[PDB]
Amino acid sequence: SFVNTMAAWVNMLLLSSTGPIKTPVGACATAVESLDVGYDTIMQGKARV
Amino acid sequence: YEDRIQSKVFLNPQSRVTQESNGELKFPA
Amino acid sequence: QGVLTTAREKSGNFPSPLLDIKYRRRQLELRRQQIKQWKESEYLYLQEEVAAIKSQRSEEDGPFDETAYLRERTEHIEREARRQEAEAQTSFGNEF
Amino acid sequence: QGVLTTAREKSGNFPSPLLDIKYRRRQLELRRQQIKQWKESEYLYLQEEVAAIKSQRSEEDGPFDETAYLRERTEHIEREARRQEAEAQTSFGNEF
Repeated sequence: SFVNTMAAWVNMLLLSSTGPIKTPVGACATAVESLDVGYDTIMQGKARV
Repeated sequence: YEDRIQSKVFLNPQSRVTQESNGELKFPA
Repeated sequence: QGVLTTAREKSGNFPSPLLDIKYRRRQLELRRQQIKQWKESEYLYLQEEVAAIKSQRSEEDGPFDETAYLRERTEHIEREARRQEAEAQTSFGNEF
Repeated sequence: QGVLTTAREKSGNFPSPLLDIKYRRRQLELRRQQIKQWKESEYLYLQEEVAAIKSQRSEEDGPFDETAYLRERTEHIEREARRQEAEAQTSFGNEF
């Protein structure tokens, strides 16, 4: 029931990684906020892909 | 990575996966 | 043990110079000097470009407020200098 | 209308120089030159500091692999230079 369990399963089946994970809840506009979050995270050396 | 290596791989910021003999990407020992 | 990788590091035989605050000290005020000299080199360049567009200005072109144009331009060299400071301050104290 | 503030700007009478790609061009390869000269100035400094710790080394102290120590040190000046490049490239093309 957690928003980030989806995210987790992605990491437990495909890309096994010690990468950052920041999962957002921006209601209707979530998908974009996610782009932001991902964007910023990448522009801070936190991750490249 | 095989389990025994994990701590090392996690800490060597340059450890990277090499192609292997079956075609599988592994961290090398 | 994901969180273990916040201690990921492969140091050679010798520690990075950057861990030494003095090394960063040098390099910092190195760029601080390197910066103060640009600050003037740019002031010069604006002086030239000032009368350099006085000579090209036709009489149907708007009268250039030398006070206006040279104000915004100096203030800018100021900001831009200050900016450049904090930014070298960034790459040597914060995010090195 | 929150999203309206991604268009907030108070420009004076004259546009910021930075909106002109050429201005950034200048300043960029300005620091690129300013950078290449540091790159050497630092090579010099390492040469000195090399034999400068040969003269202070006691015989009970570990033998300093000049090849080792000078390798890591040159490679570093390289990285650090490269870094400094992208970083001025950052403040003039990306995040200005």
